[PDB]
Amino acid sequence: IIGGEFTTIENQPWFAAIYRRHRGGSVTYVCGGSLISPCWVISATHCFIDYPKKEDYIVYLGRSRLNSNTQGEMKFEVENLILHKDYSADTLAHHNDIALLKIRSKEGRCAQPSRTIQTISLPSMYNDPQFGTSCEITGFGKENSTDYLYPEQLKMTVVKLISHRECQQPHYYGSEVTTKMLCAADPQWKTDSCQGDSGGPLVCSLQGRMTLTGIVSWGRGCALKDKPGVYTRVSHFLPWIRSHTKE
Ligand SMILES: C[C@H](NC(=O)[C@@H](CO)NS(=O)(=O)Cc1ccccc1)C(=O)NCc1ccc(NC(=N)N)cc1
Repeated sequence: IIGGEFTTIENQPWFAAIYRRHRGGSVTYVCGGSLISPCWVISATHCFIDYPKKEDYIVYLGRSRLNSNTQGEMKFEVENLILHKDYSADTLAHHNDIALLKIRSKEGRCAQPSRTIQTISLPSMYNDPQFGTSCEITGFGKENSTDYLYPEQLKMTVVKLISHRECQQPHYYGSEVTTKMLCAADPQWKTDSCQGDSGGPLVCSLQGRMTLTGIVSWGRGCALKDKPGVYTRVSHFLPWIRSHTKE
C-alpha cells in the first residue's frame, strides 16, 4: 500500500495472509485474501498459477504482522485450492483473477469467530457501488515502487471507484480493462495498492453494509497519474463462487 496508514487486524478482521512453504525450510509471503465464510478464503489466481500445490500453502487469520506472531492468530492448511480455469494474463490485464482456498486447522476445523477473525459479506448480483464511492484496501504490499522489501505492519488506505468509461480512456488503460474489472484510485494519485497487495480486499460500504467489492489484481506501476489500480469485480463471479463452495 502506497501512502495510507498502518492498521491492526482488529480493524480488518476478514483479512487473510497467505504464505508459501519452501524447499529449504523458510516461509515467504505470497498474497492477501479475505475470509468469506468459516471455511473459505477468496484471493487471486495469479498468486498460485505457477505453484498449484495446495500443500505448499499456509493461511493465517488474525495476523497483524508479516514476520511475527499476533495474539489470537490462527494457522490453517489448504484443503482445496480452486483456481479459475479461464485465467489469462495479457500485456497488462489479468483476466478471471480470482481463486478460492478451502482452509482447515490441523484438528480439521474451520475458522472460529473472534474480535480479530470475522467474515466479510459478498455483494448481490450485479449490484456494485456507484462510481465515485470511497472504498478501502488492505495489504502487506510495497510502500514504494522502488522498495524490494514489504512492510512489517499491515497497512490500509482509501480509494475511490472510477467508472468503466473513464478507465477505458486512451491515457488510462484503453480496451485492456473489461466490465469484469473495477478501477479505483486516489483523486490526487497519492495512495494506491502495489506489488504484494495482490489477492487483498477492496471493501465498500453498500447500504450501510461492508461488502467485498473487489480483489487486488493489477495495474501499471503504483500511484502513477491516470494509472488506477484494477480489481476483479467480485459481483460478476458469484455463480462461479457458489458452484465451487457447495460440495
Ligand atoms: C501480477 C500483477 N501484475 C501487474 O500488475 C503488472 C501487469 O501485468 N503491472 S506492473 O509490473 O506495473 C506491477 C508492478 C508495479 C510496481 C512494481 C512491480 C510490479 C501485479 O503485480 N499485481 C499486483 C499489483 C496491483 C496493482 C498495482 N498497481 C496499481 N494499483 N496502480 C501494482 C501491483
